[PDB]
Amino acid sequence: LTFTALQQRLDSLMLRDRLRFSRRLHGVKKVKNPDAQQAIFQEMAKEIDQAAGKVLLREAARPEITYPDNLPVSQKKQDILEAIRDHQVVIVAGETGSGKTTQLPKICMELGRGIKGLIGHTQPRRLAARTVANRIAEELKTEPGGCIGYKVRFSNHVSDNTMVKLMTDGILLAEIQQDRLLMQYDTIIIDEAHERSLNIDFLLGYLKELLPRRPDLKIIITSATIDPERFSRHFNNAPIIEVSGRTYPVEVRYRPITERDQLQAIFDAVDELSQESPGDILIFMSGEREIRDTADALNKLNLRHTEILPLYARLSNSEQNRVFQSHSGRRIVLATNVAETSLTVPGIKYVIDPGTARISRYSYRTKVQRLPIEPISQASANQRKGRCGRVSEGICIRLYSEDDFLSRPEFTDPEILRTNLASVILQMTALGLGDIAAFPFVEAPDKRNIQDGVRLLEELGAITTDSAYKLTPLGRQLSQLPVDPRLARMVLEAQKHGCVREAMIITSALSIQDPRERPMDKQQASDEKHRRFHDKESDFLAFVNLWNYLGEQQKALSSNAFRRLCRTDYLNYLRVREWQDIYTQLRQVVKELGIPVNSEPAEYREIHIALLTGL
Amino acid sequence: QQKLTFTALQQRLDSLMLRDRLRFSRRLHGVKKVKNPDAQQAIFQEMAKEIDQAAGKVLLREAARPEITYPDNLPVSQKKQDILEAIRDHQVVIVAGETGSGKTTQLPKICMELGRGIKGLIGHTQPRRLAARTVANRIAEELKTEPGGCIGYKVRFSNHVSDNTMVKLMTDGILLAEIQQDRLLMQYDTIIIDEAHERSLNIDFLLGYLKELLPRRPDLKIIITSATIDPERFSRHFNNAPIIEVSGRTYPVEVRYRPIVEEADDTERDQLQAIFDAVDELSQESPGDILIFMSGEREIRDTADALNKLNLRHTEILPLYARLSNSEQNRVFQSHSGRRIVLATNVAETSLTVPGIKYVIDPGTARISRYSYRTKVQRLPIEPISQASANQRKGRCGRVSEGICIRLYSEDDFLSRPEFTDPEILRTNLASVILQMTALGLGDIAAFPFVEAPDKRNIQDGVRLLEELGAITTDEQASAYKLTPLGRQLSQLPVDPRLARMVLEAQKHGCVREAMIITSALSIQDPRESDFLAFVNLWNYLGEQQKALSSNAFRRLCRTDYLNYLRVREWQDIYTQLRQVVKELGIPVNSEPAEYREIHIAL
DNA sequence: CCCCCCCCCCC
DNA sequence: CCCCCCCCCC
Ligand SMILES: Nc1ncnc2c1ncn2[C@@H]1O[C@H](COP(=O)(O)OP(=O)(O)O)[C@@H](O)[C@H]1O
Ligand SMILES: Nc1ncnc2c1ncn2[C@@H]1O[C@H](COP(=O)(O)OP(=O)(O)O)[C@@H](O)[C@H]1O
Ligand SMILES: [Mg+2]
Ligand SMILES: [Mg+2]
Repeated sequence: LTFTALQQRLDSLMLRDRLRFSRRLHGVKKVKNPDAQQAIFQEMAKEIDQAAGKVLLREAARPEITYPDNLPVSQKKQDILEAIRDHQVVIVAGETGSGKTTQLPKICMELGRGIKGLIGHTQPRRLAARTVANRIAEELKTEPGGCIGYKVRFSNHVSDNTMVKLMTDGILLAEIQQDRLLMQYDTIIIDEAHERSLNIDFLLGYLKELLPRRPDLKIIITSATIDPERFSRHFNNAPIIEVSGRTYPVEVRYRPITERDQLQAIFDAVDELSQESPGDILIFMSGEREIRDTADALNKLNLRHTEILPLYARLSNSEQNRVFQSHSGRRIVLATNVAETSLTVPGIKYVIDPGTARISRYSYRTKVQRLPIEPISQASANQRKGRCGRVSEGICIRLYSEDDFLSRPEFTDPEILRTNLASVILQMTALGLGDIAAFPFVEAPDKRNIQDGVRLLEELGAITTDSAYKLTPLGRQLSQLPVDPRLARMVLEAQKHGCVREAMIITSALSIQDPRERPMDKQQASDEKHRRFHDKESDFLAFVNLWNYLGEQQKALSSNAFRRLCRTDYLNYLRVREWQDIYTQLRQVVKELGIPVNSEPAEYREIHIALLTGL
Repeated sequence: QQKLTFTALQQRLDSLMLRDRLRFSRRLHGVKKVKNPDAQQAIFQEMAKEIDQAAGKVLLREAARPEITYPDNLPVSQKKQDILEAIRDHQVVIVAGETGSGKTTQLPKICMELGRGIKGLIGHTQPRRLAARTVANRIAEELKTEPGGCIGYKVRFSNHVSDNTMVKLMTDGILLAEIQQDRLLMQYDTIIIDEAHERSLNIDFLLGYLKELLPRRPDLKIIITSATIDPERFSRHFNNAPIIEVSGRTYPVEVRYRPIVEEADDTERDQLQAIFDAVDELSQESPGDILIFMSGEREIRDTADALNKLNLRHTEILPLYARLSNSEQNRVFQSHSGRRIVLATNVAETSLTVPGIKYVIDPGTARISRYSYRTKVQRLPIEPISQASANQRKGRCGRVSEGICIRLYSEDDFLSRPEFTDPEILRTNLASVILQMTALGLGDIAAFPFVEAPDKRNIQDGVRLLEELGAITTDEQASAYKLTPLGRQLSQLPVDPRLARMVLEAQKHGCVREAMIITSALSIQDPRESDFLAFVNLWNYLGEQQKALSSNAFRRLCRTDYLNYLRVREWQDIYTQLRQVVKELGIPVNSEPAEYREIHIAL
């Protein structure tokens, strides 16, 4: 055998099984003569035979590929297939429900990819990674973990036959450290890319950097039809395949805006839509507790021939399946913005859009990364509207004016432009992504804030530069707390004083806009109402007192009597619920990390010492 | 800033986790070979900063150490100081006691109270992944902590751990898989081998490797936890390690022998009527729940169906299935008004603690893996349990006095049984054993420190079959056997090696369904290559007729035929468990029957 | 200027 | 014949 017969048979082997051999033959031409590297040429070919056997095993295990006929991606798959075949990067943009997420991996398989390497397929959320993987496996009549596997936090079903591997973008970023060239994959699908989270942008930057060193790798950026040109120019003017099928125009009804109920507008819209022809209603909510209160309210009403279905992140597998079951009458679906573009709620014809969303945004006033509930962008509101366009005569009720909509900015800020650089640097450092200033971002953060973010991380003990940024074990712990680094540092210090509960209450409060209102009209009853929670020692302790006051009285009152209590005590109902959501999410993360949380409230003595760590 | 030395830096390694201490120690050993003292100093100055960094991981873990409490009612809780002192002062301890003592849930706490679990993890093995997850959830609950925190678990497909995990529940197979990336098991300062009396290949492999390992791991402590079945064998293995017997008071159980009268003349009705007669006999006794042992889940379903047709007064029939919901999985520990009859397999013999059981009914059988020399196949027959097992089943109604275990066989039948179950190592074909050791890197089978070595006359035969199948290959000086890609795929199939090769070959041709049909039929006794087609066609016919008529009407069909419904049921049972294993390995199975003679080329 | 591998493996 | 240190690499 010659050097060419062994080099060219590697192109049949797996990607990982071609690296250890192709640059392995170069060692054979080095020790300075043959007749010992002519018998090694014969014996390393035995290993090349056994390698190609696993390729044939994977081929023998590939299922027959089928597609639902009713999906635009199914109908248009030939154009998509030729675009993927002929370009290293393709932007696939299409209306929600076109079949991008469930059919794109199949098209990659039909094209022959996924044998010599895996087709990695990222999602923003673990629930979507798992749910998508079950669905494709089922469409192909396979078991999850066979041809279609998945890898999320706490759950990893990827066998030796797996060709498509669903995962969260977070999961894919964490694998770079161990596999700098991502050699496990021949194809990578970045899905829901229009969310422009830090994770997505981290992947888009890293992949663009990686491409020159991976001529065999193919990239498919999959997203809603929202300024996809930006993805295109980033990947050196990669083609954009717009895969939207037929969509019908949607009627937009504007329903803008002392004892009026907070949810009264939603009740009105619900009753109005109930008078329309059959079709389910999708209601966009700002969070889980808002969805809970709204489901409880709508049930109290006993809407005739109407069933209420709240989409919680904590929904069991039994509940998630009822979303796609046939149902008798009219169904009202309550969801956060996950069903905006990511989820595909079936049977939807009418939408109620309060117009707000929880979004991560750094406050220069408070010096804190926060989660303001602010009006959504036009592009975001148009996605919510678009969910009615699957059929004709869809109705979208917007709980705001037309002037308001026209005024709102066109697009949503990508997370990279609304996050303090300390958080960004910490994640990059934790992921081994390199120096923030040389990273090929799609859109770069403000370079003038890099030094401030580096100093903060040092002052917090998160990194070691006294050049060569390294995480400290404390820093590794901060990077896993999804709140502002300064606030998270305080939480980590509270565990040494047995007041993590209070640290999380205070952190939660500081991560939102002040729930204590003070309108122009009264300006005195609001002040006297909130003075019931002043603490002589610190402004922060007022939040703990207000927190304990709120907890006791959601127990003494019903869900409806509570909302009256909020406007009775000049408290923002939505912000209170958000305060409760964030604390719950934070408490679950903290406890999963083994950080001790005090059961009984720790007195205001040890809370002082722990507070004086942040700044 | 100032001069550092080997002595100073080495003294700081002891503030570190054993992993870090080992690494830095070997890094310092290298610096002893550096001829340039300036270079040594520079390395020291750098290494000292990293030691400072690494020592912080210990402080974070200490900050997460939970407060330890013990249920007052448990014998292990009541003897915790004696247990704690034995663990402290010995490198290996054998903790043996009746089921329900609190060995599984309280031992990991005891190690944490000793101070272990910080510089290394307390690994805790189980034979079943469900047990590993369930125990970790339980201890975490008892400690008022979230699973994945200080108490975590790692099983196939589900890893709930964190940087602060101190106790790590896992299957013994998970621990064995970790050996080839950590030969010293430096992740752990403590390893608890639970249910050790089951004497599976996995357990014996761990006991063998642990015994080899201990001289290289003076900072490691081992706790062998088992039922009270010949624990002196474990003691002798680990150089006469002390045995701490943690049972509470012993409450003798009354044994009634009720050999099955062949009154109906039907083997399946005759057994059901024996269970009915046992249930009657027991309901004439003081209040108490009944635990009926079964050999499979198909048997549980049929027997539970039968007992319900009886219209029993104020009695609930609770079947225990492996795939039970976490809702139905909870009710077994909850209060009930009347009498409850619980049907379970031998998972309820020693591993599980079904509460409130005063009476036991024991048919005396279980599925056991045993290599048949006649057929040259590793079979999974139902066979009479050992005396040790039947006493374990009897023990499960001895929580208080006046327990009654009814044995559906005679005393002579009981005495004819062997004193102990054969350990798996002594009833498994050597080809499977050698394959499994080679996949794990456990070394030559003739030098492995087995608790009980297999008969070495079979070793060369096993190597031959594994060479013929293409699972292994010998190399440079015929000193170590090495695995091939095919053999690794064979390592993952819990069936006979020759049958396993067939399953993989069926994957090429889309007839893994048929390969499983043949495989499960060969691992049992028939209800009756051209012979294998009879297996498939019988299977297909039975499946169709099973969906055609009711469950009751289907039993009438088997008896109006030269077919035994019991063997049919065990065939379907084995197949189902086989299909579950195949699916978890990502091997595709055809839905429709493979077309004719598509299997010929696969045999 | 320290640590470890193959028949994809480590101090 | 083939690679590595922030526990990495043909
Ligand atoms: N798990 C599921 N069960 C039933 N139907 C589903 C499931 N997932 C997706 N679908 C349906 O398949 C269609 C395609 O959805 P998807 O592939 O997510 O499209 P896109 O990613 O373009 O929004 C949708 O209309 C949806 O209703
Ligand atoms: N999952 C569980 N739910 C509720 N109680 C349990 C659970 N597991 C164990 N227990 C209680 O703890 C006791 C101790 O059981 P265990 O620690 O498994 O003892 P052993 O391992 O010695 O059989 C049991 O008898 C039971 O009362
Ligand atoms: Mg999608
Ligand atoms: Mg136990």
